[PDB]
Formats: sequence, C-alpha cells, structure tokens
Amino acid sequence: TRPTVRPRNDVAHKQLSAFGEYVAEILPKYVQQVQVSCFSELEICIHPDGVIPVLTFLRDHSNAQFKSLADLTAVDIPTRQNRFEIVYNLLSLRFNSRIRVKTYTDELTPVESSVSVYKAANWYEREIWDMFGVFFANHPDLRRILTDYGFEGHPFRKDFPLSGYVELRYDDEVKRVVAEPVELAQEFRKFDLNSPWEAFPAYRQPPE
Amino acid sequence: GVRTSPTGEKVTHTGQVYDDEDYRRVRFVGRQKEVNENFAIDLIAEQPVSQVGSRVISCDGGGGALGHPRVYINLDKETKTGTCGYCGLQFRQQH
Amino acid sequence: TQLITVDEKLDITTLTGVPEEHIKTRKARIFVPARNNMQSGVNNTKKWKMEFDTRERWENPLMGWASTADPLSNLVLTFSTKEDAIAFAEKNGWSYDVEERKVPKPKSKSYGANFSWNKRTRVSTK
Amino acid sequence: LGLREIRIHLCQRSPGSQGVRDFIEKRYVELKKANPDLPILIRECSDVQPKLWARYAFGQEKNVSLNNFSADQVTRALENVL
Amino acid sequence: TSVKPIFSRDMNEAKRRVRELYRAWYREVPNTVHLFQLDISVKQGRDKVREMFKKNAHVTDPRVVDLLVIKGKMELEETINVWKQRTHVMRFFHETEAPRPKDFLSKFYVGHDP
Amino acid sequence: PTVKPPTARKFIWTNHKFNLSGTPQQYVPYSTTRKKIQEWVPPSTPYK
Amino acid sequence: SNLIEVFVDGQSVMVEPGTTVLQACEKVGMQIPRFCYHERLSVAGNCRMCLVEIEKAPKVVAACAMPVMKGWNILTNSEKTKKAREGVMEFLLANHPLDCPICDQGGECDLQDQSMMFGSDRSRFLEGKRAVEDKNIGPLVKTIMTRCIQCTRCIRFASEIAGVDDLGTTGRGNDMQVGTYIEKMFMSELSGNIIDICPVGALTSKPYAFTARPWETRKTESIDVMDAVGSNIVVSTRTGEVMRILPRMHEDINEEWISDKTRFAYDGLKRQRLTEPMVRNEKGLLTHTTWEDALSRVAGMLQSCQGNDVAAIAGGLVDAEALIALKDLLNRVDSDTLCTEEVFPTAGAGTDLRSNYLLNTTIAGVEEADVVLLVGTNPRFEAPLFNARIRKSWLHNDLKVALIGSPVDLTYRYDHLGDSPKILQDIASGSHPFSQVLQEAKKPMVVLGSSALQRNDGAAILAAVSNIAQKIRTSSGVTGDWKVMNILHRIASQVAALDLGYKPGVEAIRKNPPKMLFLLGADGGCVTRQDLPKDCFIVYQGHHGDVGAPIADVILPGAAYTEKSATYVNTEGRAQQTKVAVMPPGLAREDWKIIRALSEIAGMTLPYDTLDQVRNRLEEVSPNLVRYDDVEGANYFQQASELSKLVNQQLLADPLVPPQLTIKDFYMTDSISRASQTMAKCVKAVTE
Ligand code: SF4
Ligand code: SF4
Ligand code: FES
Ligand SMILES: [Zn+2]
Repeated sequence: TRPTVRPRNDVAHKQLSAFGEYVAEILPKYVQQVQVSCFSELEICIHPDGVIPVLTFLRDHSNAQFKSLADLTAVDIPTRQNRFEIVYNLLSLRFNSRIRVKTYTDELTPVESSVSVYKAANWYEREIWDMFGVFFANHPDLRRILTDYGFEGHPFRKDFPLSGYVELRYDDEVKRVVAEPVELAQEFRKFDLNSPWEAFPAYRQPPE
Repeated sequence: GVRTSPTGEKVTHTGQVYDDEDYRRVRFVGRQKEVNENFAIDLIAEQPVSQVGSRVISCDGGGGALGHPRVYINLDKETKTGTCGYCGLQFRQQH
Repeated sequence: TQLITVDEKLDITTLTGVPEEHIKTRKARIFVPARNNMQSGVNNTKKWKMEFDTRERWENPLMGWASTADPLSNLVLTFSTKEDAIAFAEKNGWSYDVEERKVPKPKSKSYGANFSWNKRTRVSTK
Repeated sequence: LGLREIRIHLCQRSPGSQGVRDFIEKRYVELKKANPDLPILIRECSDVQPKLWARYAFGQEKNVSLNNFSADQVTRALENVL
Repeated sequence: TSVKPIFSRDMNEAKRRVRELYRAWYREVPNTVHLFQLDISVKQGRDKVREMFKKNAHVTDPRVVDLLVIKGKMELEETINVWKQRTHVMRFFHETEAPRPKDFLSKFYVGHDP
Repeated sequence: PTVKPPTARKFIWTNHKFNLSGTPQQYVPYSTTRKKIQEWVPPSTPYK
Repeated sequence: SNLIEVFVDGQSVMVEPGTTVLQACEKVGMQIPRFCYHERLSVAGNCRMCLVEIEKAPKVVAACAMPVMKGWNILTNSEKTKKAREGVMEFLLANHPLDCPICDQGGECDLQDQSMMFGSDRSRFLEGKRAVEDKNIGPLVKTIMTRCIQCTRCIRFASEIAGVDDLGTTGRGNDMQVGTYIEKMFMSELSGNIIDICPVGALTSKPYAFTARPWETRKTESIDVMDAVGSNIVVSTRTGEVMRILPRMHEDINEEWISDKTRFAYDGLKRQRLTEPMVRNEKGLLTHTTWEDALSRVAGMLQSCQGNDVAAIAGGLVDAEALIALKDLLNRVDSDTLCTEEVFPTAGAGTDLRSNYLLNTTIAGVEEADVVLLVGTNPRFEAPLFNARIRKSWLHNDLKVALIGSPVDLTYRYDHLGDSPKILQDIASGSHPFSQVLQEAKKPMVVLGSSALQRNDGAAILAAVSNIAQKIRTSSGVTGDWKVMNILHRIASQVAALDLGYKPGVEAIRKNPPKMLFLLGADGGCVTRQDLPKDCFIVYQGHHGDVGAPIADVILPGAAYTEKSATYVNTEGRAQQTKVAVMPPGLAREDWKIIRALSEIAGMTLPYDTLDQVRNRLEEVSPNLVRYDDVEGANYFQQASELSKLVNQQLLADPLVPPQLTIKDFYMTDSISRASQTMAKCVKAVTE
C-alpha cells in the first residue's frame, strides 16, 4: 500500500483528461475514443481519414507542440473488420507529456503516409510496409527493409509461422546458395500456459 | 558395472543397448561409446537404513538449501520401508 | 471516393506467398478448447481457436527428436466469434471444419434434495 | 446388367418428398414383399433432395430426382429402373 | 464495401499497368542476364517471366492486381540495381531438384503424404 | 587445496581423463532411449 | 413465476429457486473458487473455500449449497471475502507435503492455481505436517494417501454412481484417512475415472505415472473406440507420438467419463503394431517386402479372380473411408460379398428400414423415460456410460427398469422377468406383474442387446420386440412422439456397415466359400482356412495382428483410429470423426489410400483422390454422414413390422446367457487389451 504499490498521480491525470477532452471537442470530425489508463498516458483513437490533419494539429496549435515521434506500429490483431493498428507515440519538448495516436485500418485500404510532416517516419513507413502490408499512398520510396530481397510474405503476421517457408543451404553442384522447404531439427514444443480460475476479475467483458 | 551385450560392448543403465544390425554401431566406429560405470541402483544396496524412534519423520538431505525440501514420511507398516521420494533412501522405526 | 462494391470474397492467398500445398491441403479446424477436466474452471473457454491438421514427425537420426517438415503445425489463431472465423478463413483462402460450442446445461441441485424422507438419494456417510 | 441395388434419399419437408412420403405410406410393402432379394435402401439425415438412384450394371449409378414429382412418376421411374 | 482504390478505377488500367510491367520485364531480361553472368539462355528467362505472369490468372480485384504490379515494380527496381544478386535470380529458377512428385502412386510409395 | 585435503565422497574419478577433442577417444552422442513402437514379430513356424 | 432477482455486484439477473449462488454467478460470468463442489456430482458444503459476502450480512455463507431467496446482492470483490479466502487458503496448505515436482498433476493442479490467484504468500506453522501411509487401491490407480485434502469428491462419486461402496473415511479430526478400511483392492468399472475427479494429485494413474508433464503436450480431438457411444475424448499427444488421453464433455452423451479399458488402452495401441507389407515365402514363411512387389502380386491376382467368390470381412475397427473404398473396388471388379464379423440376422428386411437396427431413442433421453425394460445383454460391460446414465436417471427421476433374458451383475436394483425369451413372448402375449404397468404405462423404452444375437433365434425375438413396440406405442393413450425398442451393439463399424446397407454376417461366406477375401480387422474366430476351398488367398489388412496374422497370406499394415481422419458412428446414428493425431509408425498407410493404390496397380481406377472427394462420394452414397453431431431419428415402425411377419420360428429352449459375465472377461476380450501389458497386469492382479 504505502510500500510496494506504485503510487498513482492525480493532477497529471486530471490535466491529461482535460487535454483529451479538449482535443476531442475541438476536432469533431476525427474522434472516436479518448482514454486514460492508470499510469496516465493519453490515448486518442482515430478513423483513418484525417491522419495528416491530426498530426499537423498535434505538431502546432501552440498549446501542444509534440515534436518527437515514435514507432508508427500497425499492431496486428485478428477477428476484426480492421486488423491493423497504426500507433503513433508522441513526446513534447516544452511540456513533458506523452500521447498515443492510434488510428485503425484493414489489410488493403491505404493511409496518407505522414512522412511529409514528420521526416522521421520515412524509414519507419518503409519498414512497416515490408513487415505488415499497410500500403502508403503519397510516399517517395517503398523498398524492403529488415527482410531478404527474394523473401516475401510480410512475416510479422499471425499467418506466417515462427519458422519460415524458406531455408537456405549451400551446394557445390551449382556452387551457390539454394533455398529449400524448411526442415527443423527440433519440434519447438509449444507450452500450454493458459491458466484457469479468473486471472483478472475486473476485466470481464459481458458474456455472450 | 557394465554388462555384456552380444555385440561385445558395454550396455547402458537403461535398456537402449543396440541390436546386432544397427548402423548406429557403425557410426560408433573407432571412438569411445562413453558410459558412466557408476550406476544409480548400485549405491542403494549399500545403504544402512536407519532406525528412528518416532512415528512420522523428516528428511532434508544434509542441511537446508543443500539438498531437497522437507519431506515427511511415515513408519506405520513394518512390511514396507519408508522410501523418500527425493533422497532415494529408506527409513525404519523400532520400539 | 465512393468506389463500386462487389459481392466477392478477398484474395490475399497469392499476396502472402505461402506455397501451394500449404495453401490447399491444410484443412483447418475451428474449435472451442473445452474445459481441461483434470483442472476445474472454464476460464480457458470463450476463445475460438483456429488450428491446423497435424502431419508426420519422424525420428531425428542422431537424437530421436521429432524433426518435422511443417511450417503450419504450431499456429493458433485466437478469435472471439464464429462469423469472423468464417470471414478470416474465406479471406486468407483455405478450408475448414467447425465444432460447436457446448455449454454446460445447468441442473437443479440442493443439499435439501440430497436428503429426503421418501426419495432414493441417500449419501449415508455425511 | 444385373439389377443390383436401388437407393432412395429422403428428408422431412419438400413437396416431391411429401409425394414420396405418400409413397412410403401407401406403396412400399408391395416392393420388398414382392422382391425378397432386391435390396433397395432408404437414407435420411435431415434435409436432402429425394434422390432416386440405382447402382447396377457394374458400377453404373443411374440418377433421377423427385423434387415436386408425383407418386405415379415414382412408380414410373421405379418400373423404368426395374 | 465502397473501398478506396489504389491505382485503377476498373480492370482497364489494371490490365494496362500489368502489361506495362510485362513490357518492362521483357526489355529487362537481356541487360541483367548479360550483366550478372548467368548460365541460362535469354529465352528461358523470358519464358519463366511469362510463366510467373501465367501463374496469377485467377486474380480479380483491382486492389490486388495493382498490388501485384507494385511488387513487380519494386522487384524490377531491385533488379535494375544490383541490390539483389545471382543467388536471388537463380532462386527464381528452380534448378536444384527437388523432383518431388504428384502421382498418387508416387505419393503412395514415397508416402505419408496426401 | 593443501589447506583442506580430505572430503568424504566416494564416487569421483581419480584418473582424470583430460581434454580430448581431437583424438580417437572422445564423445559421441546417442539417445538414452529404448524402442518406441516395437514392431510385430513374424511367426517362427511356417504354414502350408 | 420462478424468476428471482439477485444482484451480482449491483447487476440484476433472474434465477430459478433451488439453484444456488454459484449457478447465478456462472450465469453472469463469475466463478467462485471451490473444491468439494463439482458441476456434475453431488453437493455438500465440505471444503469451505466458496465463502462469499452478501450486502447487509454479518454471517459469511458457503455459496455452493445455498437456496436462493428473492432479491439478493452478492459481493465477489469485497474485503472480508478476500480475507476469508486467504485465511482458508493458509489453512489448506499446512498438511500438504512438498511434492509439487514429484506430483503427477503439477501442470494441472487446483491448489496451485487457487493459491496463486486467491492465496497469501508468507506462510506460518513452522513445525508439524504429519504424513499418512498409502496402500494400493488397485494395479491401475497409483495411490498416495498423503496429498489428500480430504475434499470428499471421490467418496460421494462412488456412493452415488459406482455402487461398490468400499471407500469411506476413518478416524476423526486431524487423523482422518480416506479410502479402504479392509485393504481390499478396487477393480470395478470406471475405476480409471477417479484421476479426473481427484482435484489434487492424490489418486493418479499407475501406467501413465511418470511419462509426461501437462505443459508439454498438445491436444487433439478424438472419438471413443471399442464402444458404441463415443465420448468427446482428447488425445493429449506428445513428441511425435501420444503419451496421454483424457475425456471431454458432450451435450447429450457421455458426460465426464470414459471406459477404464479405453483410458488405459493406449499402450496396446502402441505395442505390437503391423508395420510392413508382407508376403508368404517359398518354404511357407511370412516375410516382409516393399509395397511394390507385394501390391503388384495382389493386384494381378485380383485381375485373375472374378465372380461371387471374392469376399471382404470388415470386422472390428474399420473406417467410413475403408468401407466406401472397399465397396467401390469390389463393385468395380465384377460383384461382391461384403461381410461383417458379428452376424446381424435379417428375416423381415433388416438391412434397410433404418429404425430397426439402431438405438432409436435419445441417450440423454433415458432421463426422460419412465418404463425401461432390458432384453438380454450386460450393459455394465457393453457401453458402460450407457449404464451409468441409466443409474443416474434411476437415482434422480426413478426409472422403472426390467431385465429379461439372464440374471447378470448390474447394480441398481432391477426388476427381473423369468430369464428366457419364451417368457419374453409370454410378456408380449400374456400378462405379468411388470406387463400391467408396461402396457398401461406412459413412457416405453426397450433396450435390446446384441450378445445373444449371433444365434439363429433373431427373427422371432426381433418380432416380439416389434410386437411390444407397436402394441404399447399404439396403446397407453398415445399416438407416439416418444420411443421404445432401442437396440445397441458393440462395434461402431457394424452400425456403419448397416447404414451403408451391407450383406450382414458371414452367411454368404458359409454359403459360397470364396476364392479371394480381404480380412479387414479379423481377430475373432470367424473363418478357418480348412473350412475354405483350395483357393486359400486372403489379404489380411490390420494392426497388431495376434489371431489370424500367422494364418494369413498377404499382410497389409493398416492404420488405427488415432492415425486417420475417419468418420465413425455411435449406436444412435450420430456421425463423429477423428483427426490425424500421429502419422502411423512403420510404413503403414491409411485404408482408403491402400485400396485406391490397389485399384491403381490393378487394371482399373477409382474416381477420387482427396478427402473432399471422399466425402462428396460419401454423401452420394448416403446423406447421414456429412451432418456431423446432428441426431438422426428414423420412423416407420408399422412398415418394419408388416415386413417382419414373413418367417417365424419356434424358439430355442435354452435361456440366454452373456459371455460378458465378469471384469476379467471384459478386459481380455478385445485386441488392444489382448496386446497391452498393463491389462494383463490388472487381470493377474484381479486373480492374484
Ligand atoms: S496436488 Fe499437491 S503436490 Fe500436487 S501440484 Fe497440487 S499442491 Fe503440489
Ligand atoms: S482422494 Fe482426492 S477426491 Fe478423494 S477426498 Fe481425497 S482429495 Fe478428494
Ligand atoms: S464448494 Fe461450497 S464448501 Fe466446498
Ligand atoms: Zn528426502
């Protein structure tokens, strides 16, 4: 309680709730959810048609600088109409505050490639194109980064398995490196670790 | 101690010793098929099973944190010795 | 900009580049992993698992390990509904077999039903 | 060739299958009672077309349906198979 | 499902962009097979190019056809540069057999297979 | 270790087969595992 | 009207009277930690873990066994709720030994999961923890009496379902021992079904004991074999192999249980299997060879032979795919005789007329019943879960059960009627002290067995069954809508062969002794070679062949039930299926795969190659085998009865008697237990 429990903040939580409510009022066009968790970092959750407007408004307007970008990630979730989640994560220089800007999208509909307002997102956008498939219209160069050239599949999906569909070895028949269907030497014995007895009762969705 | 298979070699303590037409024998060519000649069962036969005067007794294995956690075994039946699950050594009572 | 719609499925089955035997032959199974009966509690329910059929695992000729020629053996796709399961399976390409969800039928039970003057439920030891 | 077997596939509701319900209520015992070694068979699960099939002539599966067909057409194709 | 487009509004620009891609691949073969010092005739490489175009006959949606054109244009960038190598181009070829069968009799003797 | 010479454990090597990678006397791996499926025995006596 | 307002933390829900706090919380999504409750067993308030706080309640009650009045409100996150649970958790973990490595339920404990999610951490009680001497409850269930938390779940299970009633508590207070007082071993049915019920690792499996660990095994759906009921079982498979099996629940059938034979019938599955295709040798010696020369020899011989003198006996475990591929092949050659091991007597067209050969009623619908009679079998052995559900129904809503044919060892106080089928026809014609309630009853169910079906009394006994069925169903003021005359079997492929419309039994073989025949699963004494003509050509296809495999001519190593996606049928027509858990050891291809390769090597073909094509042809043979897990109920009792009146006989004066008479007889009379070491161990430990 007084030791060993991480103490929560109050006034910073109040100010981030006020600021999220502020943003949500002053942009009625692209607002679905604003939320604050217990550790007080602001979350905004956005329809994917105002990405460059929200980032321009969150770069300027002079009561929110937020000049530092992080991570872009379109974190893959199944079961949904829109799998992929673009997650911007912004830090301000004059303010000491942290916002997450999460807009959602599906497997094929592109977004407007916000490299033109943040130059940091160029290699980030190329990388997340190579690993997911969230295509980026109005973008200079989409090459492949963190993958092999002849490899494809966008392998951070939940469809692409842990070991690949490709294997490389060498032969002296044609004096070069060739590919093969994969041949593991061990099973990768997967560990069933789904415990019973209601791990967290506070997060109970309404049962169907 | 090691036994004698029909291959003329050293058997294993658990029964995996080769058949006479296994080519794993012919990948053991010219090198030591290594074996620990000390076997596990060969030491239990030389264990003096002690005689503790209580009824349900304790076992630690020579000092805490050097050995196994506290296991408690029973000395009811005089037809069966009380065998530890961790120590692998028995116990008896007298009265 | 309000482009036309069509009553079609989705065709990422050549966009993901998985080889053709692993496309067609892997008959998927959508199932509810039910209550582990040696345990108690249905906390592990409510999650539709799409998994795949198993294939051979042979002896590793040096260690007796189970070396497999299977990329698609250890996948487990976690879903919440059944319609989205069918939608994902039609979206990515393969076929599938479907189990139902078999909830426990609640039965009337009582200690005052365990005891009775003229009914034949008699514990006789409690 | 040798008239080996005849199959009837039925269900719980269809109008032609209701005609074959009229057939199984009226004129079934004539068939097997007059033919002891002519093994016809009946198959139902829940819902299917009332398929009148015939497996004979060394792996020939003759094939007619009985959706919205009369019981006289059942007897007619029964004689045509016979 | 009034989906945003990619490049084409219907199948017309889809066919036009993929035939422009195939035009670029036809005029892309001899420079690369003379530069990379391969072991294979120009006609065999061009026939595997047209075979890889023949593999994708069932592709219908304009998003997907445009995305195949995007993949082909990215690979033609990486092959008009020497970012890729001889290993990747010989990996497009399937020469080191792998003579893996298709007959049910040969799926039966060499078995444990569908 | 001449400060404390003895120890009352008796199973230890006192030959000290030293480092040996590069001899004809070194380790080879083998799974300490018995037979798995144990195929059917064809019968001794014939018939007909 | 019986819709009671209770509030789970403020939220309303309607609850029937008599139903507890716990069923309300399971209705809203909550669970309460519990030990001595079990959802399909009896209810008592022993274990004290399920304590819970109600708003405005100074007395904390156990939520397992509370009659729920109108208008409650239940705190499941409050202060003294967690305080009471942590207190009781510190109580339970004092007399429990430090054995969580050497315990067998280490991955699947209950003390562990509740001590994480609901317990304290810094324990007390520095000295103590007495221990209790064990004794073997049998050869099949390993017993440590020390880890017993004295929850009393095995005891009430025995007292209300098993009926052996040799498991009680002795002593008082701390010194209470559970189990047996007179050191007598426990060898009854469902004795393996106490390792799923003991919530701690006290009563564990003897043959499984130290061969795996639960967090390393991946699971697969499977179907119960060597029965006709098909529990929702799971092969917890491991390391290119299997190493564990367990049961799983279904809606209507086979609640939380399994046969002990099935549960310990995996060693003999993996014990002495047939692995290579084998041809006889010049001295006459069964040697092995490649599939090439063997199947070329057999296919050329099949190109030679023609006529009605080619047969195929589908005994024991074969497939839907096996039967369909064998039917298509043997029709394709010129003609057939397909046969089964257990002869199904037909005299009133018993092959067709769907309702006459299967369990026509609902398995869960025996609880709906009132008047059930039982004509000769011993249902304790044949499908034991059928008998268990009958005993549970008799316990709850008081079945009226008669037994006709033989006095057997059933344990639920059955009425008995004169142990002879001529006295069954005396029931059907004249009156008796069961016949009055039977005819003026409400709900007729007539369970027929198939042990005495192999003798040639089948026509008149089946006619008397149909007479009882028709007379009571048109009697008792009812037009029908609920059923009678349900018969059962032993082998699943028997009901599959009847659903495919096959020539029943070895009748056509004893009439026409054939040239070439295919023995698919021949272990019982069906035929001999010296009762067969000079064309002594048989292809024995199977797995771990004991009886018939030294007799045989061509051995084909077929796969087993774990190894192939085969659709099987229970006794009531429901179509279940397995998946390929392990690809088979040895060479060992599947059944339809071998038959279609044989067709390929011979001068013909079969127009299907894949399993989707197999099941399209399966529906194009019969539509009852694609609609999985859907109960099918046939009709036309009057049509079957008017066809059944052709030929009738005088009955044999012998009163019928089951072969399935005792426990060792149930054990050794199948192929897998005939293989396995552990069933031989338990038989010699019943005798000795
Ligand atoms: S049953 Fe007992 S010994 Fe076994 S894991 Fe649970 S607490 Fe440990
Ligand atoms: S043996 Fe198991 S089921 Fe029986 S009382 Fe003890 S803990 Fe409960
Ligand atoms: S479950 Fe209520 S006391 Fe054990
Ligand atoms: Zn010890």
